[PDB]
Amino acid sequence: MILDVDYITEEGKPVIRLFKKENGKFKIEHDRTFRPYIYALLRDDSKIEEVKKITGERHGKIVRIVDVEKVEKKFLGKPITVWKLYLEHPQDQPTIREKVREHPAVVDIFEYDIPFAKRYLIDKGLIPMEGEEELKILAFAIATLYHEGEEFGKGPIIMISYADENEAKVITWKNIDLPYVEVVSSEREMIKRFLRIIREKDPDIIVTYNGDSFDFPYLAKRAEKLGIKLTIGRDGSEPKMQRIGDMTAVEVKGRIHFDLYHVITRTINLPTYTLEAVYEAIFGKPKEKVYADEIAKAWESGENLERVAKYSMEDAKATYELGKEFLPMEIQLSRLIGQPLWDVSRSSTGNLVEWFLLRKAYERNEVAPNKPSEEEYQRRLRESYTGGFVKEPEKGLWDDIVYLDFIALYPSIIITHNVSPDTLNLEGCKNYDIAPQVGHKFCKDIPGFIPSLLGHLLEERQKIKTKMKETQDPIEKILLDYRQKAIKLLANSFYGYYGYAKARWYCKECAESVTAWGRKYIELVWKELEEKFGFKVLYIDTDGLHATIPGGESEEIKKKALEFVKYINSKLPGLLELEYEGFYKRGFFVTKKRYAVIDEEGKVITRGLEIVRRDWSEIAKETQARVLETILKHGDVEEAVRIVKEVIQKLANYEIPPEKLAIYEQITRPLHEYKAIGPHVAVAKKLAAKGVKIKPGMVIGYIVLRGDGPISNRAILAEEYDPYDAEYYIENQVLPAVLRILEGFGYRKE
DNA sequence: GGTAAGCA
DNA sequence: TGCTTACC
Repeated sequence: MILDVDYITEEGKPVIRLFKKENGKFKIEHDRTFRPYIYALLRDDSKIEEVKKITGERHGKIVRIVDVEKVEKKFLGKPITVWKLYLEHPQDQPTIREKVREHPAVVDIFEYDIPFAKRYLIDKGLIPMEGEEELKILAFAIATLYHEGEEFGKGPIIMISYADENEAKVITWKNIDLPYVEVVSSEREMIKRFLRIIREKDPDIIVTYNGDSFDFPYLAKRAEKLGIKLTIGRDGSEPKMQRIGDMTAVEVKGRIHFDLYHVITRTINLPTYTLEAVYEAIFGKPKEKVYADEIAKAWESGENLERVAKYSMEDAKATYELGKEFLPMEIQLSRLIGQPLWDVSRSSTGNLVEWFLLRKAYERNEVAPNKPSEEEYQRRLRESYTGGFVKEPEKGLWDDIVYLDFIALYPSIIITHNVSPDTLNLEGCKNYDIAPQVGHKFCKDIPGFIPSLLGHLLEERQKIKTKMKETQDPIEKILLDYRQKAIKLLANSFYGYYGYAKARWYCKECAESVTAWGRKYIELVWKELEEKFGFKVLYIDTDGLHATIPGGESEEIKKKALEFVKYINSKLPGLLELEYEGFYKRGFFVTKKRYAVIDEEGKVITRGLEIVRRDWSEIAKETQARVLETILKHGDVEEAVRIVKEVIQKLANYEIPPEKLAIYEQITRPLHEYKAIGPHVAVAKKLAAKGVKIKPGMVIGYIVLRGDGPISNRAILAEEYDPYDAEYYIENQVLPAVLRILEGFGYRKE
């Protein structure tokens, strides 16, 4: 199977290399046959003989168009005649493009800034991570002797742990007596053993957690000072930093660096994204953290290292397990998109759709629209449309509730109303559907580019689901499940893609119309659910409704609910389908986007309320959860008021622990660009004053300390407490939190 | 990707 | 307001 691709300049000409892995043997495969090119649309096709002779320059030398062919393609469905300008080297494309645009007989030019190795994959129709191959995986993590004032790198690497399917060890240079620890002469020899372990194991994939930003760049700094070449690549080569977005990733030749941190952040939505937090949130069992302050003492003392070694071992072990679970999802995306895992694993869903289209656009002989210009991109940002409909809830406590939602609303709208730029407002098209409220016409004679592709996706997904039901072997059952999950992720990325400012196939009018149809079909079911079935729709948000027959018998509300979806689906066009999602014994609707329901088994789904927020104290979440609990389960509002008043005294007596006092707030900008200082900013601003590495995306916790003055300067880091203002955590957190529910019951501050 | 509730 | 985070 193909693991990666690249090119190298062999005496001025470009050579594609395919890093394969076939039946156990890893083998590089070269190719010199492939030619870089671009497209040029001419006003006068006779003026080709002039354009053929255009010439640029690069690093002193003179550059020209090696060849030219007249090809007929399509553009947004319509047939187009375009000339294919072949060059010699892919880095000639920037200079030639410029000079060809200037020409008056050239209208525009397309597919010019597509990386050369990616052309190869698309054009040759090759797909990474195909076929049956047992890839060797190896996770690893390091440990640094950090002091609070020290720069990045000055501290020695203390440990390097690595994990595997068979074993999981640690490598250090102090004397730790454990079966998994490996004692070594020095830092120098630690790094050396690591490199040997990598050569011995020979991993097809190297897994890490935060490798791109921390693990690898730290190694590099140390290996520089110790004069050691990090021979990690199969080419014998070192890890190379390669920019992909504004982000700077890390690359290893012949192997696949797989940083989990990127994939994780976009898959789930946890409070904090430390390795410890993520591990528990996936599997269940715990994993503690030993801080850099605690380890530095353990290094000087040299007696506490029994546990620090245990910590490092678990990081590698963790990373491997996490890695092992998140990989098949990511390798299936790579297989579906048709790009190397390394990129996919660091690629936004927007981009994933982009590349998916580019490939399919080739397969259909369609010329890809160009990226937006700087002005267009900016003019696209200052442009919007209305989104989903959200009903003001019928507030209060309600019995016997039902949830009904659409199966893949937006995909079904797209597919069945043929929504795409290549069908928008076509001239003299026979049949079309009009967009509600916004009035965009969509031709339905020939199925549009994107709609057509969603069809194939959902059809295949639909084929897998029926295959899973009917399959016997429980191995393929799991692999099927991953394919089907990947197609889902891609399938639901199209609506967002349409309004993505950097999108080649950006189509605001498409996005607007999908939304438009959404509201129509939801408001239909709404009016139809009450006026013809007697239900009372309590709340709505885009995709689904809550309903009930106020006072009615449980089993009747269910019986009629099933009947309503059986009737309404007959009224809905194409793929637009509604379903019976589930039943909830009670439900409490506070505001829009904020409510709680409780199933027949006793579990409570809380959405939007402080319970699931980061920027609220866990004492406020815990208290509020018990207030909800004691209202949803049964009317014990008497002890409910005692539950919260019991917490006021414990919070007053300083009897409540730390962590339950921590408030988390992400830093979304550079500290310089902040125009208004908050509490989480003032903490991270004074940390950076002591040389600490505060970057965007970093979620810090601030506990408020008892004093008097500004709320921001009184907040100290939550990671290290002071062995807090009781007025804040009561009157500005727990009380407001609990009030949100009890407000409807009429309670004041009591 | 738009809709929406909150804190000083 | 500036700001943050959740919802679909």
